[PDB]
Amino acid sequence: GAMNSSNYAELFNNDIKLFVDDTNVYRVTVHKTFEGNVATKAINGCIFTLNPKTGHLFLKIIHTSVWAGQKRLSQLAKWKTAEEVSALVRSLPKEEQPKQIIVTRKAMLDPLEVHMLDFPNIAIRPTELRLPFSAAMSIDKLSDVVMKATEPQMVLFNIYDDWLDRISSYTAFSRLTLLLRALKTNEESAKMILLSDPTITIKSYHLWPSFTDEQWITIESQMRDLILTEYGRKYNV
Amino acid sequence: MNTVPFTSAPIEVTIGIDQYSFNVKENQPFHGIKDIPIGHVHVIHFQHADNSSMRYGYWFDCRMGNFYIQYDPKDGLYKMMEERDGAKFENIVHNFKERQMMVSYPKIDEDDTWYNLTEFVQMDKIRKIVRKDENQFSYVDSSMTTVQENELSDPAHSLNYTVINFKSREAIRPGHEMEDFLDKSYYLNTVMLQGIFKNSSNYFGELQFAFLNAMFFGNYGSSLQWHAMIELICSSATVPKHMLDKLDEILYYQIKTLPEQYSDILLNERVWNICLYSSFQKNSLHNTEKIMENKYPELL
Repeated sequence: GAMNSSNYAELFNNDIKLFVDDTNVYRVTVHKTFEGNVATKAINGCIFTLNPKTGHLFLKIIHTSVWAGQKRLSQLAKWKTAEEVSALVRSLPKEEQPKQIIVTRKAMLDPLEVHMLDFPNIAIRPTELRLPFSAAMSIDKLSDVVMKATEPQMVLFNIYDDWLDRISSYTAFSRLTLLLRALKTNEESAKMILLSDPTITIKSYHLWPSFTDEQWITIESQMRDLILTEYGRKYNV
Repeated sequence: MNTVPFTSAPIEVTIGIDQYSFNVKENQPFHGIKDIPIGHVHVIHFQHADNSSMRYGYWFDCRMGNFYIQYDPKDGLYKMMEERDGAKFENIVHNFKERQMMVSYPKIDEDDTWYNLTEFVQMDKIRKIVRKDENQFSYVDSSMTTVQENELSDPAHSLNYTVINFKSREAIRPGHEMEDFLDKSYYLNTVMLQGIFKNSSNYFGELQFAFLNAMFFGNYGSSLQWHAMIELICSSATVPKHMLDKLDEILYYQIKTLPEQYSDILLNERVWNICLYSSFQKNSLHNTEKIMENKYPELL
């Protein structure tokens, strides 16, 4: 049924699976109108669809035009998500199609199940994990492509850069969730940690800095420290 | 007025005839039920004093032949049977009536309870949900499974209810996923009413029959069918005005008749709250909503 820490290594077996996060699909800024009422203005969004074994990210950009003249947008956003994931699966050759799709929010279960009625052999699953995929838009290059899009667009990334050349997907995923957890708890502190030594650069074809193995331990150490402090402050403990 | 005579009552049993019920003692001189109104279906049902498990019974229409009950000491139940010899039957019944060995179907004249619960129920449609085409009457019991239950085990001894599944290619038009899931009008009107049921009467017929099998036999699969057929209408934005007004009356009488002490197991919290408070039809079931609020305010 649901995915948790008791069946965690399942993510890195050889059954093709995808995580779908819909937390950045429908994005708004809230502002005051001239008459002093409140209004939303939609900004570009994205579906975060990640193969946790390979690091392949299918970033579907959600252009604000998709909301034009629509009602109940938070509800449409889940159905638009399910529609795009489904279109994505149908676009893949059969041997590349996922055997499971894990949604980060339980409200995506019924939309995706209905859009995938054609694929009874693809299991649609929730998770009890609290994954920080919401922080995807704290990654500069992903935020950049979303905010510049003038039309609907699908951009493919490897969210692990070249890490799997040196580490397993269990470790690459653990580094990713640590990075995104930090970015989610204090974007500014996390971002300072990642770019503080301007001798370490991000390659044109990568998302993250080109850290040596020892530099990654230090960085990883600093992200944990950041997460722990913020937690003490939050809860005064 | 029709009569269902009994050969004898060899085991102590609670006998139901529609909404009525009588206790008969082991070997009590009991020879059946007279003054059964013609023009309606009826159900005659049984719960043995020794096994309050396996409530069972017989849907029948007195216009379709001469029917009697005989205890089978091999299979251990009261069996419905047809007497084709008209004169033997007339003669059998007259002896038992003269000896006053028969209970009277105790209809109150003002009381339209049974008509209101069976208005759309047709014996010929029951014989297609319960397939035993060699009998004019249909056996149902507590443990019989539905065809839809058997999909997720004996196909002969099942309730062939119309399969309703809100997450099915049948119920969802490709490219109308969100629309058809949040508003089932197309599943209700085109697929179910126009395509399968042909009219609202046959839809209400199965609905009323599912409810009565739930109530009289505690048939779990029937209870699921009854709720499914309610939910399909409550979750449709577009329903003919006459269907809604009639559904409100149907459910009012079903809720009125439910034993007070059975609301916990026969009523699905989520379906009723949806219908009465959340769904498109929340303002459309005035009678049903008033009786549900005054009689089962806990559930909601």
